[PDB]
Amino acid sequence: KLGIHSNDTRDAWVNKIAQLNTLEKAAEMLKQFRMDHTTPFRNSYELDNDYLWIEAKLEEKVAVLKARAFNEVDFRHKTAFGEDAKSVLDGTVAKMNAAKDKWEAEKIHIGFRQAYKPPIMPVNYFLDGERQLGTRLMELRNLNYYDTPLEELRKQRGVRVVHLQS
Amino acid sequence: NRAPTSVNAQEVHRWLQSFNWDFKNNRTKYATKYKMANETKEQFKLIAKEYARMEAVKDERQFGSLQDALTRLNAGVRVHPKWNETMKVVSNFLEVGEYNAIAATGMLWDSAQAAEQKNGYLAQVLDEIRHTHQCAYVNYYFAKNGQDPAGHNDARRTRTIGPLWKGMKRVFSDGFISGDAVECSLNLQLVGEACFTNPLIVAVTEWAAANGDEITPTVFLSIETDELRHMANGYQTVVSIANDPASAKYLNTDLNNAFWTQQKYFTPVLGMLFEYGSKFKVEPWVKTWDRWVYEDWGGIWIGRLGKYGVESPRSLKDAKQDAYWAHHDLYLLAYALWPTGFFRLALPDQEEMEWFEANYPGWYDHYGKIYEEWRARGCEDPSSGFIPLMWFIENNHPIYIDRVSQVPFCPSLAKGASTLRVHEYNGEMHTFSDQWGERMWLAEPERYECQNIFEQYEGRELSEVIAELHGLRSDGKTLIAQPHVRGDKLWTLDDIKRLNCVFKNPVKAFN
Amino acid sequence: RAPTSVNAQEVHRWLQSFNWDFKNNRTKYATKYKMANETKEQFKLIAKEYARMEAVKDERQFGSLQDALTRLNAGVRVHPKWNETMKVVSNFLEVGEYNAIAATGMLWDSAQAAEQKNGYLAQVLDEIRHTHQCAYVNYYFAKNGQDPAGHNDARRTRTIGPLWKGMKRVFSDGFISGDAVECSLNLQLVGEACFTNPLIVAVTEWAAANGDEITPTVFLSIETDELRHMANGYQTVVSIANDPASAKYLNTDLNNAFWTQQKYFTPVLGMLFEYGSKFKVEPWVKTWDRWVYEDWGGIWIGRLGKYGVESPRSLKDAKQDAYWAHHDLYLLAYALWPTGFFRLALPDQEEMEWFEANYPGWYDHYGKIYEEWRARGCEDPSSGFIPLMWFIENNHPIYIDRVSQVPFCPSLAKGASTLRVHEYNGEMHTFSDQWGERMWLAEPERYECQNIFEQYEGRELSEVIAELHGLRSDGKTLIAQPHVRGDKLWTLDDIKRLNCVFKNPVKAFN
Amino acid sequence: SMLGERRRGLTDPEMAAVILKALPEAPLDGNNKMGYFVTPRWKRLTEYEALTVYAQPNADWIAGGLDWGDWTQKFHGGRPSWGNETTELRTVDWFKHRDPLRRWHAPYVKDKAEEWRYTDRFLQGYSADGQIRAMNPTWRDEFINRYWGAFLFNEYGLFNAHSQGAREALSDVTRVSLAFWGFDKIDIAQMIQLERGFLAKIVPGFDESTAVPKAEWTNGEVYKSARLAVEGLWQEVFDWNESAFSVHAVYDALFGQFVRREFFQRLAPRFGDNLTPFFINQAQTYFQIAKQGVQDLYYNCLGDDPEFSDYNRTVMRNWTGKWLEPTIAALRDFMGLFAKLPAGTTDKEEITASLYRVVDDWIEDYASRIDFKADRDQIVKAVLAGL
Amino acid sequence: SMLGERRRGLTDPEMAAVILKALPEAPLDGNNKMGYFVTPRWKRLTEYEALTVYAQPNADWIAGGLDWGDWTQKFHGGRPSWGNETTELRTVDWFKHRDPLRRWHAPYVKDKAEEWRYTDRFLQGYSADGQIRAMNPTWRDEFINRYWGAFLFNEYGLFNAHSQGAREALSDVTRVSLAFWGFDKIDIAQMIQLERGFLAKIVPGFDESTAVPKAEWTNGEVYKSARLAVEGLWQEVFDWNESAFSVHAVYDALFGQFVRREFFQRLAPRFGDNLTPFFINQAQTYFQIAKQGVQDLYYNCLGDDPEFSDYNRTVMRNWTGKWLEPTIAALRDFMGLFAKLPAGTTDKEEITASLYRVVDDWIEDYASRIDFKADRDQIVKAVLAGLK
Ligand SMILES: [Br-]
Ligand SMILES: [Br-]
Ligand SMILES: [Fe+3]
Ligand SMILES: [Fe+3]
Ligand SMILES: [Fe+3]
Ligand SMILES: [Fe+3]
Repeated sequence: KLGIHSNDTRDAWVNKIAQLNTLEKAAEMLKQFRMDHTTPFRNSYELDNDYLWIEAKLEEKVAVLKARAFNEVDFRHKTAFGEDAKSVLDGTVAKMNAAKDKWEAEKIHIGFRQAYKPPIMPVNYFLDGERQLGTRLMELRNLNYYDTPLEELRKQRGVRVVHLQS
Repeated sequence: NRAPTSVNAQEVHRWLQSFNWDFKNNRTKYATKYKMANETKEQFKLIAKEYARMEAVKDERQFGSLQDALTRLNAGVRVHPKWNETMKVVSNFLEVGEYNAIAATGMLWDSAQAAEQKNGYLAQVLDEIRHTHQCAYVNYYFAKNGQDPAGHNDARRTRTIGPLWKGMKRVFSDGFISGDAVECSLNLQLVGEACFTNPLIVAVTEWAAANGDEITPTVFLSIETDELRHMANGYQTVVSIANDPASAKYLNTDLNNAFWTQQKYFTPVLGMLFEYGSKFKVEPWVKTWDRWVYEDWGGIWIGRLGKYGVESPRSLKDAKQDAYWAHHDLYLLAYALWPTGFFRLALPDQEEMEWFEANYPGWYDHYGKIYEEWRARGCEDPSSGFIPLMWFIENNHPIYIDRVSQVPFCPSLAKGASTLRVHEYNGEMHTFSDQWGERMWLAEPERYECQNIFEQYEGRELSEVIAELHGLRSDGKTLIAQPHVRGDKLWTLDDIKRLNCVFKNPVKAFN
Repeated sequence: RAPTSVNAQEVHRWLQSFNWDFKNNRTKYATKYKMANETKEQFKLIAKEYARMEAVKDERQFGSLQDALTRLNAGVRVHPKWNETMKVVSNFLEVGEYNAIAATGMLWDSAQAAEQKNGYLAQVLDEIRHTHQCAYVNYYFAKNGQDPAGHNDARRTRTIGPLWKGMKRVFSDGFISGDAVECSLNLQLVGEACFTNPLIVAVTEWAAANGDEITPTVFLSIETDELRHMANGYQTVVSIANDPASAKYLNTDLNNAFWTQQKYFTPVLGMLFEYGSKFKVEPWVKTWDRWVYEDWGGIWIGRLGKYGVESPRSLKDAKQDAYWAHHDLYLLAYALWPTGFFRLALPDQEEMEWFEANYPGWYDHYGKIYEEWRARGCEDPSSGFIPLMWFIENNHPIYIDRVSQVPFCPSLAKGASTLRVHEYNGEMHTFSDQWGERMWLAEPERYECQNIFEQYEGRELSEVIAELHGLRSDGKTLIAQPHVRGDKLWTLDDIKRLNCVFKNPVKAFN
Repeated sequence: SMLGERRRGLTDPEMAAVILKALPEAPLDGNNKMGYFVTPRWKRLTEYEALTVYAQPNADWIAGGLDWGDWTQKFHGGRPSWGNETTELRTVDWFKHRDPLRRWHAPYVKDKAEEWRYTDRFLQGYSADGQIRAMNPTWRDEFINRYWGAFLFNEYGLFNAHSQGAREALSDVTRVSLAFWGFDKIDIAQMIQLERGFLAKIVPGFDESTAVPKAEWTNGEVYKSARLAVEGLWQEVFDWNESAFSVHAVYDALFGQFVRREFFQRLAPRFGDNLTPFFINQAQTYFQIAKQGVQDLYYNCLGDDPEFSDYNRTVMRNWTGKWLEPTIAALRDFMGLFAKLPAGTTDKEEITASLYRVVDDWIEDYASRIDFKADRDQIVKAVLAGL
Repeated sequence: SMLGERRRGLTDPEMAAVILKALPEAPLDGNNKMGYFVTPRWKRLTEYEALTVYAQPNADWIAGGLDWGDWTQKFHGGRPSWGNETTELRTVDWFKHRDPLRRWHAPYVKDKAEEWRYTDRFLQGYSADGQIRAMNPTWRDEFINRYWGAFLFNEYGLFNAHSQGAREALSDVTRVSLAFWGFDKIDIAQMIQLERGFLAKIVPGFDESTAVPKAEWTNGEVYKSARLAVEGLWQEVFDWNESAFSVHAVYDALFGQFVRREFFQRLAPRFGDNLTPFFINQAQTYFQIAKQGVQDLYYNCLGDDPEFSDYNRTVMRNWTGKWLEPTIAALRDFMGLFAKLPAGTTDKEEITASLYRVVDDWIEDYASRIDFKADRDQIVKAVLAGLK
């Protein structure tokens, strides 16, 4: 079974997810999944074709478990890990505002998404975070956007130049 | 005084600017490098009630024509086969642009702080909903009254099978809503609409009339009457941020990126639309493009915004140099991959080749002969067991997908751009076709992770992908897509399965 | 608190009770019948729902006209002959729609039951819509067509010609002057049910064949309203079927109404279809038989049998006089072309073959005459020849029936050639059939309409035309023409130079 | 089939070629304006005028007619289809009239259709919003059901008064306006019943039957003189102009405006009834619309006729006096209804204020137009003597 | 020229014949129904559904999407164009929602246009009929101009609360309904100003300037908590569903309905004001129309979701509690307005009864749908404390 919308990888993960019946275990697995399979900094591209769909299924499980374990106030203001959402947002924004360059800034923003994307952090705080973190990242990235020659940019990004044609 | 009195829109609008009030958290919820001025005004002094009336009047005329006279004239049928197919793509792809523009202007409405500027974007929000439903109606009408409903009736799901759809989403979906609100406004309004959409919409109605299609002119001409307000929104976006120090630092960069993004896809796809998607021609794309992008937009329109620090996109020259053969190079690929579409394609006929060669010297020696070869191989015949892809395999001409624009390119065969950059980053391979998109990726890796068709379909047999994504007619056997536009000898799923073509990721050959 | 409202039927349910009894609660119009005050109506409408259903139709219609049709230049790409034909069809129908307003207003006054009044009322409003629709057709062809003259002023230029008089008898006066019931039979039972309803659709058929998409758009919309009028006509008979006066007077008013309507439409409609077009749809003789004989005379009238309604006694007579009627009339219409507000054309070769194929004997009579006139130069202003001169030369008097106003030429006609002339208290009267003769003999004061020869007597042709504004914008060229080409149009001077003077044909019997 | 069997000259290659080949190089007349010969009331000819003026085939012996000769068929006896003998009023041209709102059929049904649909939407919102909860039960079950309902027979009677005029009107412009005045009248009558049918659906024991309100109209005392005047304006007048003038410029302008505006529109709100005013809003919007047309015809055209100015004013002054008395009586009888209201609903100081509004508005819009000298105090006094 | 220069394929003989010759003998597929693959909510697929469902290009990783793969271009940082991360609510399919009134753009502007033109006709009739004469001057210059006028800012704020939703909605059917709910709110705010402008034209000395109503809104007491609630709903809520749900199923359903229906619609008539009720009728019609859509989305589709019913109700119950407190505060401050009225206008019993009507309607139409345990007398007593 190798379909686009339905396949063995997806079925397998649906089972792994059906076995998460505790918020701490499920939330930890979601965060681990994001470190392993999302963003250009993912530990591996083996799940490239299904990680988006699988992540959603894992999110569904974490949300359901969090709503059942948390009282109303914590559901609104605490991350699935028990952290105060506002504190995390403010601390991350502070780190972002102190970022020395665009390279540090991108690590902060991307890392924040991998660690706190919604089922983890309440949506309100998370999107407030997107608002502030994204602003600074762009401000640093778009300044003198074309000054660095491609030859040197490839080096800064740290890609392995496999082939060039012109 | 007991005389008949009332109140009009302008009279209420006079006080709309004062509707917004100050409070600590009264600020946009979206990330942005720019600051839209608090006192920005809007050109059209509309209120909800009057907006609805002026659009209602337009709908009446439009739907009246469609349901009555045009239906009585069998206007849905009496259109050239090639154009009936072209409209499946033009109307549905445009539909997604209209739709995302809804979210796009909702985001700009959120960004604007002056009530009048918010109100201006609001009108566009409602207009793009109207346009979404209008484009939907065109496919709806052709499906119900045309010579071939397949594709017109399910494009929303059958468009997902092909690679041309990916590029459309970049410029007309994601490009409209993902990024700095201002960057989005440039892709949508200052570039998208002002440069391509406004002129394109009228051109389509002319090419449509030429091919016997009076349905599209009826709808698209109505859509066009709304665009003036959107041009004004794009213009006001620039005005609203012009006096902010950030503007001098970032405006031209976002504008240059937006320009390259839009043209990268439309330069080759539109020319493919007009020249290869019609029997009767109206004008050569080469000249049409230079007049639109260079003179009209890149000269006059952009020039008017020079007083706000707006400069001509630095990538304009590269765009022009790459433009000449772009659409010819791409149709070779679209036709070669015909089984992945939701429309029927036809090879240039004898008469057409003369035009191409006449308008593009050197066309025949390259594309002409190739097409002649494919037809000789039996590309139009189901019993041949041949699809142009095979020819690419046999001649070792790999087709790559630009990681950023999603535009397919075959550098070893193109007469236009032949550049190819292949990078490896953290376990993943990436292929680029130009220096502008490469920079975008190098600087913004996490913005461009779109899986291409080869990556997703890798190891899959062609007919399997087609069947899984419902690329079949109601008989459950005949393919929606076809390599010819005739009514007989239509390829079936079995005809493709027998070819046993399997997808492979071209980038894996690199070590 | 569920969302609730009230529809038309829910209010209409109590409409019959709206009327109340009192001394002078009776119709103000003379009539021999009594419409039962318990009579119901088929459609349970109220003003507001009526307005909505018509508004929706208007929307589509005006939408097509203002948009797609105008972009297609539909007002222009129509055969010249049809552009001319619609000047007459739309304007002449317009007066029928207009008088139908007053007629149903009179029937509304006649009906005593609130529902029956409501039925007629819906038609009062429909006929107003049809008046404006026919007006819009001429208005549109005037605005965007190949020849606005006539379309732009038919309301006054139609008064020049004789055919307009006959139209007023069947679509104006016949609709409003007389017993309310007689009027109802002329308008609804006969006019609409037998002719109008079928006519309107056939017109859209001939229009389509000739490139005209404007008329179908408007006329097909008008057609959607007719079911209500058929119902009103039908309910009119049901309303008086129980009154004893019915068994004594109904069938006579019906017969007179039938003869009245067919007398004009049999010749005029066939003329407009076969001679006012290039492309033909169907031979009028075939159409007529199906329409008048089968559908109406048989199927439709048959359903009213239980109410004591019988097929007009003058039916057989009508069928006999019908065969050549329209062919005979066009000769006169063309011979008198300068009195029109439209341009006429003689049959081309293909048409003559079509006429002969469908009407054996056509060429030897009409065909040869037309070729004679054309070779003589009837289409060329420099010839100094107008076909009327040919009638004079060959002693073929043209009379106007005192009752129907229909022109007829007994000595030349291939159809009916009966002629009765009488004198009464110093006035002469010419009749073309026994039915119209009886009508006059019994009701002399109902028919005193002066004919064109009586009014124009002693006047020079170009003088009548000039006085009544039968000219184009240049103030010199005639609106009317003996051909439909764009060159060599006749001018007032081309007519004046001939010195044609009107004479009262009846005085020859003095 | 896909193409159909019928060939159309606009799209069929063969037929279209023939048509195109017969077309002239350019229009055969540059005057593409239908109705160009009509004298514009305003700056430029309006679509309303072009499509309406001169549709009526009158001959020159009917002031304004452009045709000639007698009618082709007349009534047994000799009465003309249309003629000067059907009305006392005279003019230099019956086609002078112009509806200030310029309503031909299309605009007319468009507006009424909008009102119908918004009305349905309103009722759906009102019921869902539970607004009926704040309406006074007695005002609802007694004054709206019985007295407002009874008034539908008044408006219905005024509607019917237009039938003869629909037949006798001497011009297209006048016939169209007349028809629309009467059609709006039955619409109102139907809206009154609509409201009672609406109440029946949302108020359990409410009976929509017209039994009650009808008996009130046919036998009550409150509307007795109202019904008598209506029965007369309708069936006793055989002059289409006296009918239209007397109904809109005398009776309904006085009695009607008082009942609709000064009674139900003014008091209903005090009983938590926003439902009835919703429909009265239409009746008043309609009244004010018709008024502009009534004024243009009888004053701008006839009353100010270049040749029969004095003459017509005399006839209208005569008519004004003739029906002003039956109208005064109607108001008087109606005054009895106040005594039936709950204590504290209103005082004589208020009603007097409303009566003077009706009268002063009348003299302002109608009475002073034909130089009819009416005494506001005497009129108000005669009416006010019915409490 | 008379014929023009451009030749059209439908009517040009030469071109049309070329067209006709290339045509097939019959359609290449008999399924002439666009959207045939969409599961109909009702008996047969509606035009509303065919023209709307699946217009949004979502991939399958966003519940119900038919596409596949990641977006082509995302925000700096990686945020997807649209994603599950923008709302706490979860569902098996974001495309299940259906506006019960089946409103796509054409029907929507059609009805609003009818209301516009009829509004104009009404105003012209109202002015010509001199109905203004019988309106109490104080109610007019004090309550309509200042207090009804200040409410325009409330509606304007609720309109703006919809901006983020217009951008983040996860489906076409929800985006369209959402856009129309917001557009009706800006319309109402503009109708309030329209009335003030109308009054300034027929009432000598009436100032249509918004300075007074705006000062009342921004610095007065009657609307203080109402404004604080609106500022929060609009700008402190970053979850598009929390916003639409809390605005329509909590704040506007309680505060909005009380102000519009139990204060102005209820008292305006007592002061001879048939003018304001004409506009409030529109506002209530709009409220009841939106309610159907709001209920279908949050109750029928999300609250009763076959897989996330329990989860979604827990969250909405949470949001109701979060926003009920500020809503009560808003109503409580508004009670201060009754002391401003002329003596004898209304009394504590009428005020209390009207509060219970709003609260009872709310329990029935909204709270009960997610099992929120609302205590009607507790809510009313908290509000009444605001009576002076
Ligand atoms: Br393949
Ligand atoms: Br003569
Ligand atoms: Fe658009
Ligand atoms: Fe746009
Ligand atoms: Fe008619
Ligand atoms: Fe009729």
